[PDB]
Order: sequence, then C-alpha cells, then structure tokens
Amino acid sequence: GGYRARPAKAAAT
Amino acid sequence: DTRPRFLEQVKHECHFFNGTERVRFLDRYFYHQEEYVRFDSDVGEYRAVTELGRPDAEYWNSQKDLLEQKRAAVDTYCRHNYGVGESFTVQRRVYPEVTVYPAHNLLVCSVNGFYPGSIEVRWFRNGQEEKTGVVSTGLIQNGDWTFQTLVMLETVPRSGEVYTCQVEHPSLTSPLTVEW
Amino acid sequence: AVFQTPNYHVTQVGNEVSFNCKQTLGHDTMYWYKQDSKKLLKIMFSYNNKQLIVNETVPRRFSPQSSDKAHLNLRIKSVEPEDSAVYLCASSLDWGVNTLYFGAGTRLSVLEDLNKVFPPEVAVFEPSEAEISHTQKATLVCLATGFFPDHVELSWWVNGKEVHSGVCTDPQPLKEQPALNDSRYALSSRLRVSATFWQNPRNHFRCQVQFYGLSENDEWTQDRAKPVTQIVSAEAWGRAD
Amino acid sequence: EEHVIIQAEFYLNPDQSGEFMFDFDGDEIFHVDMAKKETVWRLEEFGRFASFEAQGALANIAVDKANLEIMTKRSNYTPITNVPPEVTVLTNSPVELREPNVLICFIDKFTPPVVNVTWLRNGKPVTTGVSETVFLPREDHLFRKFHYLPFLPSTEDVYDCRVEHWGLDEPLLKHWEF
Amino acid sequence: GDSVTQTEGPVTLSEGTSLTVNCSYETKQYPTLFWYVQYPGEGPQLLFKVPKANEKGSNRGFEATYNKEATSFHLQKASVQESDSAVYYCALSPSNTNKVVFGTGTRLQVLPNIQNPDPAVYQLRDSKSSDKSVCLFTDFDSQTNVSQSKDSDVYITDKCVLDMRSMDFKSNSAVAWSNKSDFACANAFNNSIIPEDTFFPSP
Ligand SMILES: *[C@@H]1O[C@H](CO)[C@@H](O)[C@H](O)[C@H]1NC(C)=O
Ligand SMILES: *[C@@H]1O[C@H](CO)[C@@H](O)[C@H](O)[C@H]1NC(C)=O
Ligand SMILES: *[C@@H]1O[C@H](CO)[C@@H](O)[C@H](O)[C@H]1NC(C)=O
Repeated sequence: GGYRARPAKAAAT
Repeated sequence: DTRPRFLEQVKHECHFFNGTERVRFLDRYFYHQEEYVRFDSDVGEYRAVTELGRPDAEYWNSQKDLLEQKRAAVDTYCRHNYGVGESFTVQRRVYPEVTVYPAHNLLVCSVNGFYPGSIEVRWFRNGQEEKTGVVSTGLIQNGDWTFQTLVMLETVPRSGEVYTCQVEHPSLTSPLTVEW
Repeated sequence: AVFQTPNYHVTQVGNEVSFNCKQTLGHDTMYWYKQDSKKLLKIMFSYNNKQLIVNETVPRRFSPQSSDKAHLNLRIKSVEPEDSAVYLCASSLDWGVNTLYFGAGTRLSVLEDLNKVFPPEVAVFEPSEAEISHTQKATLVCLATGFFPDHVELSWWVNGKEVHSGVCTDPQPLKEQPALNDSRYALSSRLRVSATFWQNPRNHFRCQVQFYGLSENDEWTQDRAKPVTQIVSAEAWGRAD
Repeated sequence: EEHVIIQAEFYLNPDQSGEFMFDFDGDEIFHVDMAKKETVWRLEEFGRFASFEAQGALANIAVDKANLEIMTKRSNYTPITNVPPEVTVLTNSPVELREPNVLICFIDKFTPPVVNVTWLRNGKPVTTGVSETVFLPREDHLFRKFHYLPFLPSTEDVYDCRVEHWGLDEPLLKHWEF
Repeated sequence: GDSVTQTEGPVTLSEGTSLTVNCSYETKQYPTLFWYVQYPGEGPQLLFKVPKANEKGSNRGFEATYNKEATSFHLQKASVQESDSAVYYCALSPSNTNKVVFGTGTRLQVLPNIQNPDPAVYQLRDSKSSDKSVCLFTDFDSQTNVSQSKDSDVYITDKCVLDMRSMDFKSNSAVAWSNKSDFACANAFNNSIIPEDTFFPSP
C-alpha cells in the first residue's frame, strides 16, 4: 500500500 | 549564533472516529507557532484563522478544482492513508512485560513495552484492591512505538498477604497477573 | 486559461527556439508536452512553484524556465529535424493527481534547408452554371498550392466579413509530389451559397490564406522574395449570368 | 476506533532546514530524509507493508521554503520567540546490573527545532550505539525529540544528557545513576 | 511501467451509431483514469475522470466504467453526433502523484446522413489568374469514398462536409484539378467508385 501526500499549496503574493 | 529565526509549519491532520466511519480533515498552515489559515472539512472552504492568512483564503478558495479536491480529501487522503497502515498501526498489539519489586515501604509494578497506550493496572491485596496510596507515573511514550508505566502502592511490606499486580490490555483476552 | 506563444514557427536545424506559456487559473503546477504526427502525447517537463519536478527529456538539449508559478517557458538550444511537433502547455492545481488544462499548442517545424519554404499561391474558381441550374446553389472553390510548411489558416470573406457557414476546408493537405520528403502542399476549400446570392453583382467573395513563414531577422539570399509570414488572397465578384 | 494521523512539515530560516513526517497517535510512521531523498521508516517492518514516494515530500518542502519568505514579509519580519526545552532522562526497562538497557533522553516543549544533544558517561562524550528521532510535532505546535543510548548498567558509570538550545542560557544536563 | 493501450487507427461512423473506444491500462499503483478529447484546432480537454476503482464516468453522452478486474476503461456512446469528431485520449495517472500517461489517441470522424443525394461532377473556372481547371464532385452520400489520384500531375482532395446552416443542408464534396489539357472532368474521379446515377453535365 502506498501513502499519499497532501500537497503543499503556494501562498498568495 | 544569534541571528533571528523564522519558522513555517504545515500540518495535514486526519481525525478518525469509530474507524473510518466518521472522518474530519484539517489543512493547517502555521507561521512560527500561530495558525493563520485552515481548511476544515466541516466548514468546506479555507478560512483565515488570523488576518495573516486572509490573503491565502481568498486566493485558494478561488482556484479552479480546489474545493472539489479538498472537499474530497477525507476519502482520497484521510481514509486512504488509514488503510495503508491499518495492519501495523490501528491493529498493532504488543503484550507488555510486568515486573514487581520494592523501593522498603514502597512497592512498584512496572509495565513496559506495550502498544497501544490504553491500559488498566490495578493492585490487589489478598483479593482486596487497595485504592489509597496508589501512585502512577502516568503513561509515558517511549518514542519507539511502545509504552510503559509505573504504578506503585505504598504498603506495609510484611510476610503475610500475597500481592498481585493485575494489568488489562487490548493485546490480551484475559487479565495478566504477577504475584509477589 | 492557458496561453502559448508562438502559435507557429519555422526555423533551420541548429537554431535556437523559445516558447512561452501563461496560465491564469491560479495553479501551482505547469507542464510541457510533445505531440507528434501519430497523436503520441508524451511529457517533457513539469514545474511546481518554480521548481523542477518531472524531466523526461534528453539530458541537456532543452532549457525550461519559470520565473513565476504562472509562467513556464521552454527553450531548445539547437533544433533537430525530429523536434518538429506540436508543443502543448498544461497546468494542474498542484503536483498531485489532477485534471490537466492545456493550451492551443505551438506548431514547430525544423527544416534542413530554409529555401524549401514557399508561400501559397491562392486562386478562386467561380461556380458552375450547371450546378446553379441543377441545384439552385453555387459553390466557390479556393486552391492554395505550393506552400511549405503547412502552417496556413484559410478563411472566407463575404462582403468584408468572415463567414463560417457553408464552408469546408480540407483537414489535411495533400503533397504535390508525395514521394519527396520536403514536398510542397496544396489545400482546397469550398464556400457554398444560394444561386441568388452568387448571382448578385454587388457581392464580393474572397478566399484568404494566412501563411506563417520567416521573419525580418531572417537572412534571405535567394532569387525569390523572402517567404515571410504573409496573407495571400484571391477574390471574385458575383455574376448575374 | 478513535485515531489521529498527521502529516507534519516545517521549514526553518536562516538555517534552511526542513522535515517531512507522518504521525500516528503520537508516533512517527516515517520521515523523509531531505539529503538522501529517501523514506526512512521508524520501524523497519513498516517498510515491508507500506510505501511512500519521497519525491512528493521534497516538492512539499520546496513550497514551504518559498511560502516562508512570503509569510516573513507578511509579518513585517517578526522572528520566532525561543522556547526552552524540558529534558527528561529515563530507561525503557527496570535497571538490573549487567543486563542491557537503553537510556532515553526526552526533549519536549521547545521551539525552534534546533538542538545539540550529547550523551556524557562520567563526564565524557559517548556516541557508540546512540540514535535519535527527528523533530516530532505537538498539539501546541512546539516540538519533541527522543535520544537513545544503549548501555550496560553498572555501579561505576553515571550518565548525563546535555541539551543545547537558544532558549537556554547555559547547557542543560539531566543525570542518572544506579 | 505504466502503459495505456487504446483502439488503433481512425474510426469513422455514421451519426446515430453507438461508439466503443477500447482502453486497457497496466499499472502497479492505484490509478485514477481519464478520458481527454481534442477537438479540431484546439488542445486536449478533459472529458471525464474516475478516481474510484469501480465507478462510472459520464459527460456529453459519453460513458466509461473503470473496470479494475479487467483493467479497462472503454469509452462508449449510444448515438454519436457530427460534433463528436475529434481525437480521444485515454489516460491514467497514479493516485499519489500527477504522472499522466496518455494512450495513442484515436481519431473519431462522424459522417452525416445525406437524405436527398444528388451526386454530380461540375467544372469551374476563375478569372484565369491560374492555369488550372478544377472539377467538383459534390452532393454524394456518405457511403462514397474518393480515391486519391494515381497520376502525379492530377490532384484529388478527400471528401469534405459543409453545412449551410440556415437551410439545414449538408453536402459532401471533393475537388480535383490539373493543368494538363488531357485532364477532363469526365474522367477525374474515375479511380473512385461513385454512384451510377452521377450527373455529368455537357460542358
Ligand atoms: C461503528 O460503525 C459500525 C457501522 O455498522 C457499527 O456497527 C459499530 O457499532 C460502530 N462502533 C461504535 C463504537 O459505535
Ligand atoms: C516594519 O517594522 C519596522 C521596524 O520595526 C518599521 O520601521 C516599519 O514601519 C514596519 N512596517 C510596517 C508596514 O509595519
Ligand atoms: C550547536 O553547536 C554549534 C557549534 O558551536 C553552534 O553553532 C549552534 O549554535 C549550537 N546550537 C544550539 C541550539 O545550541
């Protein structure tokens, strides 16, 4: 079984 | 070194109640040690915890495909990861080792190396459970996926009644008893 | 959306090419894909927030660049003939599994010899009287011939305005000499109107082919005029008989 | 039934340091070694029933590094406030002479996640057999850490755990005898 | 080695015909599956996606079920329209990262049903700005296939369908031209099998 990462979101600028 | 430090933290949290029957997902961003923006699956959208994160909440909620991706996270991310490690995390059971010794007005029952943390330890004196003068170190996490605890009963140490330490753990179907 | 430039480009083997892409979706991840004649759609590069994620291209021939998360640029240092393809730019919400949103594509033709580049010759042919009396309709035919490469966009203009109804342009060109590799192409198009509309002398019909060729910066050292990007047209007015 | 799984990431400046871990009810499932770009499971057996592509972690750290610069500007460059750690030393079994055991130096409730930890046996540093965990998350968003020293108990040897932090004016030593 | 295998070659159907585009995948990870469509002149575009192992996707009358037992994602539509002519791409991507693998891409061409065929070959002229003379084969039904010319100095285009929208009128046409005076409209398309009732005007 493969774990799935929640992706990190890029902050506003 | 004395120059200032700056820390950014992100925590993606999954909360499970009665297994995967009820799941709550939390996408949490922290500057230093202060949450500034958060997605709560109960809320359904990114909300700003402090004004520092109000720029991100408006931006992220507007992105195409974002809310659909995040509103589905409890199924695609939380519930999925639960099952990947269920067999060695939720279902992990480790029977403890129980040692009894004195310290001799003080008598200690040392329960070591068990998983999960849920345990119940009682002290019996000739079949009678003394409920006073019972001190425990609490449950301590060893950091290596095992727990341990020390529960002591301050009792007159005399060569009469038999002293039995009884522990109950989700790894054992029957209580475990060590006799002094 | 997803916008790419240029739409078309032709150059010689050994030159440098630069493509550019912008997306307004707010997405963190962008992609370059190569699409070939046989509809093979394979990945080249992937960028997430100005950082390289995927690279499936040959070791050092290409030079992607992302100054911003909304921009993704591609650069071929020295083009080979095998670089002739359509290059599509895509975006996705983040680097996890997601829908891809594509651009219109950049059509790049890499040639060994720029003197194979020819603009089209455009002619229009007026409806047949027999078709007018048999079907009460009138079809004009437009022939764009001798162009290379097939970077053309044909359109029809009636009374100064572009028209789409009654129009059929061939989806594929036909090679004038199908044996040769650098054969020049031909293209046909039809505009069908009612016979009364064609029979009005006040009506103007024009077939326009927009060719995409060389530029001003290109050095041309040959007899004919420089085959630069240009529009070539042919026209006919309606005839009462 | 009731459980909590947390994917915990951070990036620290100007140290340029980042970590990526999974936490299950307070224990580390795995972390991603940024240097080797490898997934390190807390228990070797975990790697035979599950898997994780470290590539996604490295991508997530790169986003946290860029976002940190953005957030530092948002706060008008307010730095983190140091918080000294709480150090505790203990063993994982009752201590018996000449029976192998492990000392556990537990460092808790501290930030930023930068610590110097040394095992001192009779005042002199010891690194033979020692091991440590990565920085582990906390509900109050500080950090905790474990250091281990396997040893053979004796009446001759004493031990300390020396922890250096920026919230501490001087090093911190936690002793253990018997 | 993730791979996707789709129906080979171009598919051509009369409108109103069911459609089936077979797609088989192969992967060691748990994937989500996609169908992309690429209409003429545009880039690829999501038709639908199915993240869950045995679920169904639908859009625009298209439908495909993610059969994990058979590792298939066959696309189906019960009645294709002329507006469905495009290239269809089956794709998979692992569910832990966007790593999309596309299939070869099957071009679908939907042909209209011409209800009142009037096949005929006409000759056209210009302002004699060109030395060619074109022949137009028009108003034939969609059964007819035009054959490419074998003479190298004779050029024959494929059939093309135009729509006169205000008249609800569709027609097929192909163009043939040459500059040799040997070329005539009566023998231009005779490499093709055309309707026997084809109208050849006296020029
Ligand atoms: C959890 O949900 C299942 C669903 O059928 C139920 O049978 C079970 O009793 C629940 N457990 C608790 C502790 O409520
Ligand atoms: C940021 O802090 C500096 C020093 O404390 C101050 O001079 C400046 O005005 C501040 N800027 C804002 C926007 O508050
Ligand atoms: C650890 O030791 C190094 C070497 O002197 C020093 O630069 C650093 O500041 C120390 N860190 C802490 C937290 O004491």
